Amino acid sequence: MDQKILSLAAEKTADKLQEFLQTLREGDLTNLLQNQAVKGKVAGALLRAIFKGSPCSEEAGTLRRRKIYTCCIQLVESGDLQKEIVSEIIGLLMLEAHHFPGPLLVELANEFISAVREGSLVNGKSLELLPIILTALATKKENLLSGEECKKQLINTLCS
Amino acid sequence: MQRASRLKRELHMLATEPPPGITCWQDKDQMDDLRAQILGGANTPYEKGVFKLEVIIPERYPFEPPQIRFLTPIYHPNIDSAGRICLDVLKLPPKGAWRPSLNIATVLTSIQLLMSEPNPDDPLMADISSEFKYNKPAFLKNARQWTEKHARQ
Repeated sequence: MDQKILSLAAEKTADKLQEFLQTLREGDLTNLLQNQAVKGKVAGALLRAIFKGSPCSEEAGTLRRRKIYTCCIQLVESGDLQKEIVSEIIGLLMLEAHHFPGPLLVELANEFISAVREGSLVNGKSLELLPIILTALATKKENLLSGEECKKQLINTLCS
Repeated sequence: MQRASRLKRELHMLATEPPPGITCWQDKDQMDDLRAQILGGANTPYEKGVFKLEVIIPERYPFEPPQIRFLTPIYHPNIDSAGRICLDVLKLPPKGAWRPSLNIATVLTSIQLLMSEPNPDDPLMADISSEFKYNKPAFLKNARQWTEKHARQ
């Protein structure tokens, strides 16, 4: 069920994709885990369409962006998937951690805190996003506590 | 001196037992440096291409690696618009992996290996290393068109 997002991301941006995000609504857990289990190159042009469709200028792209990542961080850890698609997926999380507003990245970093406390971190490729978000937090010098203050408490919670 | 004793086995060994898809002869223009032909790796966009390389042997060779460029234009992540190669065994330790346990053939094999398998973690061309990764067919299209204008005949 991927090929009705590839004919949407080819024509225009945020006129037919944004309407597909609110019409599907059912779950992006069965639309990635099984769509990689058939063809891994179908789990990398789907994310290069979902992220193009869900820009951070509106709220029904940012909670889509905040839902697609928490499941995409969970599946690279949980699953025992091929090492050419973990390099592809972590090569889309890195290429898209640049233009985030404040209070979503501290919550994603809290998910990362939760992963480091207990959760079975079978691969350290999930912690590859922890560098770039601590950069992108620091560059936003505005009260979301400013960027650097949130970063220092974040590093304190990582360390402790 | 040592240059002569290596090059002697190597020139002779590249006329008698060169690696598959590969040849290397003492250049007819340049009777000091070596001309290689690496024939485009199977199931890569370089299929139907004959890629000429100049292998410059340094003076203190075999204490220094060979110095190789793609003289046939090549559309590739680890090869730029002037034929410069991102290769570990083209540099010395610790940045590189040349040592005397190797020879011109083992590296020219590692070159046909890199033509088939570009490394996206040593990009000379970020446009091609990205295209290779994120739009494989556009890289493979452009590299195959590349192979039809420059590596063809």
